[PDB]
Amino acid sequence: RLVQLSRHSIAFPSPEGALREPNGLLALGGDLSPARLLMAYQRGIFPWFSPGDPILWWSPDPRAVLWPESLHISRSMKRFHKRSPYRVTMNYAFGQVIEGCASDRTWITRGVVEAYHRLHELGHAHSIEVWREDELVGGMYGVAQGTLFCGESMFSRMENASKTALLVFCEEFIGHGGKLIDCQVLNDHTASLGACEIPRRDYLNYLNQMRLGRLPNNFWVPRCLFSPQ
Amino acid sequence: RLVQLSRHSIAFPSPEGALREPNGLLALGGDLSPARLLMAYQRGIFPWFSPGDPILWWSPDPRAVLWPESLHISRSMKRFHKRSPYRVTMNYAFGQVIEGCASDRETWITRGVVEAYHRLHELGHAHSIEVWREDELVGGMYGVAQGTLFCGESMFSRMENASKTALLVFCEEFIGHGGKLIDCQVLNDHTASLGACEIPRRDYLNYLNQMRLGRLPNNFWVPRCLFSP
Amino acid sequence: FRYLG
Amino acid sequence: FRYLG
Repeated sequence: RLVQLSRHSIAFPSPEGALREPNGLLALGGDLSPARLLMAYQRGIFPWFSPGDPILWWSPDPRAVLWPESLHISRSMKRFHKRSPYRVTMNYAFGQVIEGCASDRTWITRGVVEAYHRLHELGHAHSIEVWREDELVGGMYGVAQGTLFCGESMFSRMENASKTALLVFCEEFIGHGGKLIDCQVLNDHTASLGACEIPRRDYLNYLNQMRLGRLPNNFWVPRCLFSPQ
Repeated sequence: RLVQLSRHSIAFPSPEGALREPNGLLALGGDLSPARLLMAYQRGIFPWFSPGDPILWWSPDPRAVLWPESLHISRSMKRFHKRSPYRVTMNYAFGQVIEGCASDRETWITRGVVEAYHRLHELGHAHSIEVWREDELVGGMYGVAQGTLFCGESMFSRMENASKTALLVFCEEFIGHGGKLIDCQVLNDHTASLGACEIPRRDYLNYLNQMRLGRLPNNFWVPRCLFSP
Repeated sequence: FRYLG
Repeated sequence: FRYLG
C-alpha cells in the first residue's frame, strides 16, 4: 500500500487506493517532469510536500471544489469592484505570480516553481494577474484541464486583490464554457469563497468528462481581462 | 497632445494623438516595467530614446512592416544558405542576443532597456533567434511576440550573413505555423532591403488587435533548434 | 488552491 | 527593427 513511484514510468496507482488519513496520500517519489505532472492531473492526483521531504502525491476524498457560478461575492466586494482600482490580465507574468504565491506563509520550493513554470511554457499552467497601476499586487495560477481548472494557489498584497483575480476569472471562465475549479483541499480562505466538498469519485467523473471538453482555442492567449476606471 | 507619464497609470493616450513630426512621438516618462511595456505593445506603442533622455514612446504613421512570405532573399544568399555554415536556435540565449545588439554600437539599447526586455523574455513575451557558427554565437535577432504578430526590436551580425539566416529561418518557421506579420516600427535602409514596407498606422493597429488574440503551436516558443545543416 | 493551508 | 537606425 502507498506506492513508491519509479523514474522509469509515468504511471500512477489507482486514486481509490489512497490512504484515508492523511487524506489522500497515494504515492511518493518519481519527479515533477511535465509528462508525469501532467499525467497526475489527468488521473486527479497532485504533488504536495514540504521542503526536505520526497515528492508526496495526493488524491483526497472528499475533494474541495468550486463551481464558477457559486462564487460567493459579498455586497461590499461588488461595491469595491464596481469602482475597482485594479487591472486584471491573463498570462502576463506567470513567473511573478507563482513567485508571489511562493513567498507568503513555503511548500512551493525552487523545484516546484521550476516544474510549474515548464507546464506554463508548454501551455498547461496559466496565471491571472491583478495589477494596481504598475505594481503586481495579486494573482493566481493553475493547470487547465479542459473545461476544468485546477487551482494551485493565489496571493495578495492589496485588499481584495486576490478576490478580484478570482471574481474576474470566473466571469471569463464561465463565459466561454468553463465548468469547474478544482481546489484539492478545503481551507479557511477557499471555503469563504464558496468552495465545497464532493466525493473523490464524483470529482474524478467530472475530470474525465471535462478534461475532454474544450474552451475557445485562443481562450488562454495573454491579454487584459478587466481594466479599471 | 504629448502626454506625460507617471507610475500612477500604466495607461497610454490614443496612438491617433501622436505628433506628425517627429513621426509618432506619443508620450514620455513612465518606466519600462513589464506591465507598462505589454500595455504599450498591445496598443501599438513602443519605447525609443537615446541614452540620457527620458523614456520616449512612439506609434508612427506610416508603420514599417514586413510580410514574412514577402521576405526578399537574394539568389546569392539562397546559394549560401543551401549550404549554410550556420545552425539556428530559439530562445537558447536571449541574454547574449540582446547584448550583441546593444553592443553592436549602431547604442540606443541602454542597460535599462536590456534589463526590461530580458525581463519580458523571462515572462514569455520577448524571444530571440540565435545564429551559431560552431560553438560561437555570431548573430541573431529578438522581438516581442503579439500572438501571430512579431514586433522586431533589433538584430546583430558578427559574421557575414548571420542576421539574414536568423531572419530567413525565422520567417520560414514563423509562416509555417501561422505567424502572419512582422512589425519593424520604422523603415530604414537595412529593414527595407529585406522587404519591409510601410502601411498606414490605422491598418497596423487593425492588424495588431487582430493578431494579438491569435496563437502559434503551444510549443512554438520553447527553446529549440530551428535549423541544423 | 491547496497552497493556502 | 528600429534599433538599426
